[PDB]
Amino acid sequence: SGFRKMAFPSGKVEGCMVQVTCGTTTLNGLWLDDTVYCPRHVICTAEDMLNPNYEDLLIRKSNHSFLVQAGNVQLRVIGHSMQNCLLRLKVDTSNPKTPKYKFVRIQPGQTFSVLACYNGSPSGVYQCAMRPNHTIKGSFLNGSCGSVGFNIDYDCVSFCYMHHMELPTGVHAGTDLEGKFYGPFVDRQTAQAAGTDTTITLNVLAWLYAAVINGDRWFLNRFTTTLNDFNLVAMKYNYEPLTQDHVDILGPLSAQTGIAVLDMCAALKELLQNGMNGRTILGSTILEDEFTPFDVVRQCSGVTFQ
Amino acid sequence: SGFRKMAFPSGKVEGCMVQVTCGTTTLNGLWLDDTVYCPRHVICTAEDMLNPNYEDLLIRKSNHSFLVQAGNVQLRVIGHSMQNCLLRLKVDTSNPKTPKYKFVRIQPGQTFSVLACYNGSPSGVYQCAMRPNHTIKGSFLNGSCGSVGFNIDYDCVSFCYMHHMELPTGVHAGTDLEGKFYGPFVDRQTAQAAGTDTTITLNVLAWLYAAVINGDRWFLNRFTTTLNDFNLVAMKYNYEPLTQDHVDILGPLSAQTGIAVLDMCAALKELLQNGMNGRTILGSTILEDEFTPFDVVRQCSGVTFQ
Ligand SMILES: *[C@](O)(C(=O)NCc1ccccc1)[C@H](C[C@@H]1CCNC1=O)NC(=O)[C@H](CC1CC1)NC(=O)/C=C/c1ccccc1
Ligand SMILES: *[C@](O)(C(=O)NCc1ccccc1)[C@H](C[C@@H]1CCNC1=O)NC(=O)[C@H](CC1CC1)NC(=O)/C=C/c1ccccc1
Repeated sequence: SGFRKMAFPSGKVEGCMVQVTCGTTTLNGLWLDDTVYCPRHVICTAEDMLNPNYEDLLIRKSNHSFLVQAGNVQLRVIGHSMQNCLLRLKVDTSNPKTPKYKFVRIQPGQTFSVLACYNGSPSGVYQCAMRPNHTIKGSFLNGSCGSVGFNIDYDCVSFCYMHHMELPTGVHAGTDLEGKFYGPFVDRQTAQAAGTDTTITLNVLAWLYAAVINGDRWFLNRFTTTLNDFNLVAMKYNYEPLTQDHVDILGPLSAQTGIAVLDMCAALKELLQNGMNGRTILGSTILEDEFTPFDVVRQCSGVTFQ
Repeated sequence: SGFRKMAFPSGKVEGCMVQVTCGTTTLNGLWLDDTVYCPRHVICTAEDMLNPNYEDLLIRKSNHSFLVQAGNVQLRVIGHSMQNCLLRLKVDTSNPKTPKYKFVRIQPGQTFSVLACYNGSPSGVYQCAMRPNHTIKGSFLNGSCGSVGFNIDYDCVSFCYMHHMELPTGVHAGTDLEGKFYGPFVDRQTAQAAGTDTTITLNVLAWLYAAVINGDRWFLNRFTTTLNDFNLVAMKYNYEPLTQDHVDILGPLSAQTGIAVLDMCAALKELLQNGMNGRTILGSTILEDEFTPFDVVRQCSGVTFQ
């Protein structure tokens, strides 16, 4: 038993991190087969950043404008193109540690593990959720650009995030592995603000099911609710509206616990209206929204402590 | 910026996990050079566990009583001995992925990363602290025995924990890599209870320094306190007494922020006495005690957001 924000084991990703330098700018890149992926702003200098024209800035570089280092070893660049907000650098050597992989664009509310990296050297690993406002609450310092997010399913690594920027509120923004930003953000050193955020309702509910699987029932009640009545309370507490598709996703957890979804919604509504009255759930005093239903099934026992 | 419970990158440890089977019992083991380490209860059957005599149970096995699997590959055992609560199995092949390593016994209040493992296959990674009562708040299911805890410093892995049991309250207990238990616990399927726990004072203070490094000052105040006056309030809130050595450990953080330790103690005392008044610190509504001063220096910027 127990319940923790767990990340995926990071080994397969560690063996793909490199350093990419252009001029005075060093950041991290990702070496799969004979391509290295990195944020396109590696080509920029201080001056360029308020208002860069990347097409203009890039045509002025050659292959040898880029230095790629994998550990001790210099990799020779032999090709370069820009794909949305990344560069793809062709190199002379195929990464022998390339895992089986794919690139996915993850959806708001989904979770992934981040491998924080500095100078191509992995520093730490942690789990986070893509927020509804398309940011992540990471932990990232100067040098972290190019750090990747990922999920692992059955020895296949699904890359989903590359790091690019920190916003004024201290949260983080970046792209998928085709270089398309998550959210309305752009890679310029300008003023941009996160949109207003909301609590991820589906995940809160999934975590309450986890608390029940792990043997705690205190917050349950004898009521039920309709969706719609649930949703009027949700809006007032800045929770995402729940939908029938979300109700259906909770099926498996519902069956493992014998608690119908709308019954767990009445439980949630009562917690939003009355507080937790100094009690905890899975050790927390707050309602947690950074575990998906999938995260719950993966970590919790397949048998309820009834 | 940002602040997260971060674990060490897990790659070096992943390449050392194996499966160890004896009779009907399968659990995980740790393969360094030509030794495999595992919990000694792998030799036990259901029957044996209420009251095992391991010396008696072990003399009745041979080398071939043990099956070791590294991925697809069977490793041949050629030697066996018991060291406290572990077995050391000599094998015919030296692990080619053996990292640079050491074995340490960690102290109460220190932190490490756990690589949760099932059937020799790594499943997840998370950070936790050795509690003052010598337990950890892990997340561990059937099959997790043999999962290891570790720290990484400068490409050297310091193993410090191997997993053995879950207590009735849902927290976890095990040994260092010489097989000595943390705490008063024994490897028998009997009734044992965690001793009463306390909050780790030094870590709470270190995390308040992190909140200041990251630019938040709201909880500060104009007071100071003596140690002793601090400690009378500590005892009443089930906090560990603070000592002069702990005050000295906080030196570097104190200097980076310009906040004297006893001034941060007055801040803490005021938070214990008055609450947080619906406010948060580093995103939390609770006082966090699972970051050491070292964890703070490692993750936070070396320059304060003043
Ligand atoms: C990455 O570019 C990065 O790490 N680059 C390498 C590097 C940077 C600085 C010194 C040495 C090496 C930056 C990562 C940021 C920095 C702080 N934490 C992070 O996550 N990214 C940026 O600096 C980024 C570049 C922009 C093109 C996209 N800009 C910002 O993060 C801007 C922040 C900002 C601007 C204005 C007001 C408030 C915040
Ligand atoms: C490990 O032994 C383990 O994983 N073994 C492999 C295995 C076990 C069961 C099925 C299939 C494979 C156990 C890990 C525990 C199980 C639940 N979560 C864990 O952390 N450890 C034990 O079962 C352990 C063995 C004892 C010799 C030390 N016992 C306990 O954990 C006992 C718990 C208990 C007993 C009585 C009351 C309440 C709790």
